[PDB]
Amino acid sequence: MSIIEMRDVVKKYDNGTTALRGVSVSVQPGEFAYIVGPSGAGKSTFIRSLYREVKIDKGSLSVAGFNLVKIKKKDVPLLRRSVGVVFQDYKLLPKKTVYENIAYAMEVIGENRRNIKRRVMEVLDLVGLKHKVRSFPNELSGGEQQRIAIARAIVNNPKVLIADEPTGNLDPDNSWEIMNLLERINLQGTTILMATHNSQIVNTLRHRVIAIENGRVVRDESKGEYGYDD
Ligand SMILES: Nc1ncnc2c1ncn2[C@@H]1O[C@H](COP(=O)(O)OP(=O)(O)O)[C@@H](O)[C@H]1O
Repeated sequence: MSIIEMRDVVKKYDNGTTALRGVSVSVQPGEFAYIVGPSGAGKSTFIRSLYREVKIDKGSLSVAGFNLVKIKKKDVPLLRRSVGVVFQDYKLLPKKTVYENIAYAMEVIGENRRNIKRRVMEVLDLVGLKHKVRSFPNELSGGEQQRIAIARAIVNNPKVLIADEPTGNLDPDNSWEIMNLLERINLQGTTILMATHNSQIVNTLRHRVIAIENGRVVRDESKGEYGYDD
């Protein structure tokens, strides 16, 4: 049974722009999917519908178990606990150390403080930054900051992880390091949806590719090629 089920979804913004124009996508638990397509296609609108920042107008949508057509306002935080998000402009808390940043991601969802030390150190092992446990974000490279943003996003073991252009401002070597981390997270079972314009990553680290244009899925292929010139 699917962890994300989108059927005939429509989203039209108030200025009349139909950003999702009948979108159907079914993602099984543990899948890794790239979301690709030209600027303005609807990738961000698609991503943001998955954590209920965007409300759909028509269609059905279930994410991480939750029916997003029916979900009550007060329960959106429960959906958010199950959906880790690496914002394209993810900003760490500048006056918190790496440890405090990751720990806060647990405290803020109500986790027991008793669970924090073990989990934070486990995720620092995962991302390979145990030695930066006391660093502040400004002391880290861009690639290190992104790895800590990913650590924050997965700290509560969400069912789904969404990453909006996680390598978009990283050089090739750092981009591959972020991809190695996301791949290891996926092998642990976490479902990953990643919006991206990096054809080399998509064409080399082959996964499912969902291409969106003008609000429509135009291609949905296993181990897919990138398919665009930009
Ligand atoms: N907040 C908004 N209000 C109105 N129109 C929007 C808004 N966000 C996006 N759009 C429009 O919806 C379409 C899809 O945008 P977006 O989802 O950001 O695409 P992408 O992420 O692929 O660049 C575009 O025509 C865009 O201008």
